[PDB]
Amino acid sequence: AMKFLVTGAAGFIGFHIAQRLLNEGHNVVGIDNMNDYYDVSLKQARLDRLAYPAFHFQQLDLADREGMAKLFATEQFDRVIHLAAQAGVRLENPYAYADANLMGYLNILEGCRHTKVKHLVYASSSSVYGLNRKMPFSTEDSVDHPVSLYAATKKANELMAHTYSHLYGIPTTGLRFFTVYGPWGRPDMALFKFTKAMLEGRDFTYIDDIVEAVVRVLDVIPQANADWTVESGSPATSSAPYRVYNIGNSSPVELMDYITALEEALGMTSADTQPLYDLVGFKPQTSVKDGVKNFVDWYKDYYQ
Amino acid sequence: AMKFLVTGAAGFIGFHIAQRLLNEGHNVVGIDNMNDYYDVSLKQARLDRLAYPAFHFQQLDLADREGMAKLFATEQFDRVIHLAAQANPYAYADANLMGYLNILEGCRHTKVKHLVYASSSSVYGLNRKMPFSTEDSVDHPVSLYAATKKANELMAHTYSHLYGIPTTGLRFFTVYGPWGRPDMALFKFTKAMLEGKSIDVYNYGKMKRDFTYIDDIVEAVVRVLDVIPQANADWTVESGSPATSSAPYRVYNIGNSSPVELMDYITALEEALGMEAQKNMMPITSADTQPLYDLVGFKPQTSVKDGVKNFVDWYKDYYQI
Ligand SMILES: NC(=O)c1ccc[n+]([C@@H]2O[C@H](COP(=O)([O-])OP(=O)(O)OC[C@H]3O[C@@H](n4cnc5c(N)ncnc54)[C@H](O)[C@@H]3O)[C@@H](O)[C@H]2O)c1
Ligand SMILES: NC(=O)c1ccc[n+]([C@@H]2O[C@H](COP(=O)([O-])OP(=O)(O)OC[C@H]3O[C@@H](n4cnc5c(N)ncnc54)[C@H](O)[C@@H]3O)[C@@H](O)[C@H]2O)c1
Ligand SMILES: [Cl-]
Repeated sequence: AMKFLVTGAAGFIGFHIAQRLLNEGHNVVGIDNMNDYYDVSLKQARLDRLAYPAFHFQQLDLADREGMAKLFATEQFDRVIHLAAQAGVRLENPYAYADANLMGYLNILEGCRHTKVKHLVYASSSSVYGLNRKMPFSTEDSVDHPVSLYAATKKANELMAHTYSHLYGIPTTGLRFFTVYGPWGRPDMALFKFTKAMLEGRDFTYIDDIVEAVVRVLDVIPQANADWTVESGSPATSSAPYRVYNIGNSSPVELMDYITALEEALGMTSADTQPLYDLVGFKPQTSVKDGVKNFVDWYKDYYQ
Repeated sequence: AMKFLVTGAAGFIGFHIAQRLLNEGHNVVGIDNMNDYYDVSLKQARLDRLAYPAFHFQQLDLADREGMAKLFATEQFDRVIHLAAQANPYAYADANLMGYLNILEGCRHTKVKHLVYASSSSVYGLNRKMPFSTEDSVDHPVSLYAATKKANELMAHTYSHLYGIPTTGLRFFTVYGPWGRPDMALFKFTKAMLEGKSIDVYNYGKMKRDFTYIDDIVEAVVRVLDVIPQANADWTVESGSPATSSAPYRVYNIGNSSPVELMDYITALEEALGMEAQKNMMPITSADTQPLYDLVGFKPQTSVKDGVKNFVDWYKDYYQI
């Protein structure tokens, strides 16, 4: 079987990707540092649901140079899906972003270089669009004006990916994420905060739709293009085997619809995502009603 | 008096910037980790020539978070000229990514009034349209060094935007002159010549390298340090460039438009050293500096003829040739 590394495997998206890859018969190695940015017991709960014979978990920090080098050298991964990062756009704790998103990403790249990983798929962010105002945001647009350190680190990942694709031939695909929600979600994002505070005192994609797109992209390996030039190409293409795509749900939905969906279930800025829907022949088809219902059902089940 | 931090102060460019600032009457703190990428005795020799009462040196690594914080906290700098960098992939990350964040944090928390920092022409990457302009996209780097320099520009943009720290990045091409670095420019050729090593020569020696004499770089940088970028509510991405912003953020090319080709430098060195260089012929570019001309009202004045003579005068004396 193929051997995949899923980083951030105890996290929201990593858990779902690892779970899907395991259900498809692959060998999966998961790593996560189980940091306390949010409830570590939630991460542990996710990690407990990945107990499969073909799943191996290693608590490892991305910034651990020797540890990371050893992991790559020993496992000889076929592909890597890199999701571990310090997320959240919203100034306090800059060193966490440098550690995880800059140094940590270079260690991923070094691992891929030394062991000739066949495809590295990694998480970028819509925040790279920064001060841009021309809508819908497109990967053909310049992304030079980030307004958060988090965004700057994600663009730096794309630049580093380009460098490694060009020098070493490692195929890379960066995915610019918008807002993801669903069961086993993040405590620090809106949908969860609301549900919790509500019980006490935008571009949204349901997690299953994200998983489906990422697993298809993992199988589409970028190839070199000797005819590509900067002057007639894009910041998301290259002569190197390098690609960047927006991932999301191009649907007109303001924040109030989801707020209304919560109250219904509890009883009390645009983006061009067409290049990805084409490449993999899939488009998100989960309705806000079903999505929030799945979240609340999970929320109530898990927390009560 | 004003107090400046010069990082990389025992290095080539940093030494010259610190020396000039001291000669203008300013207070300067120089830092360097004295690494052995090239001869540490040369770095110490530069540091010896910065012995002035208004100069203080601290051996400090850019990646030492607590050490960097202590430096900024105790000194309360008015301005910073950041030149220290690796130019081992982990060295680039340490010095050029984490180290740059320590600089930005220091500037943020102590309200430094202007941060000038070294970028590089390598950010132009796969670009082919000449001349290279700061209006051009710089999304396709071909080296980790280049990617880290573009990352510095991105990080500078975010700090200028969020905290109002004025930042000016300078995309250097090639610099040469007295107290230069042994691995580059005229020093590289001179060393090769005196050791009987062959110099690789591309495109019949007609490659137009962008070489600027150190004194011309120093004059420009010291003028730039005094031009503080301002916020601009009229700027938009759609009508702007990767080197401008609504934030007090600017990036400029710094270099020499002279049409002198590589062979002009080699021939001049041969004459100055009184010998002929061994050459290996390899079987079978320009930059726009108008924005810095409109900004500081100064262009490079040193000819190749004089620059080469200046270099050789330094080299012979320092190495007791
Ligand atoms: N969920 C979203 O809406 C969203 C939006 C934009 C971008 N992203 C990106 O997608 C990826 C996954 O996000 P998520 O929502 O699952 O976040 P998450 O925080 O739930 O998952 C990330 C996991 O990475 C791990 N991690 C962080 N730093 C680490 C380090 N230094 N070493 C090892 N492990 C480390 C964390 O412990 C966590 O479990 C991230 O790169 C994030 O930037 C997500
Ligand atoms: N010389 C050129 O032609 C040229 C061209 C393009 C860019 N630059 C840039 O200009 C800057 C100055 O370069 P230079 O040519 O004077 O090089 P240099 O190597 O002579 O000087 C740099 C100094 O930085 C110090 N340093 C490196 N890493 C450090 C760390 N982690 N902590 C503390 N000190 C550290 C070194 O010890 C060195 O003395 C660099 O940022 C470089 O990328 C120079
Ligand atoms: Cl030189």
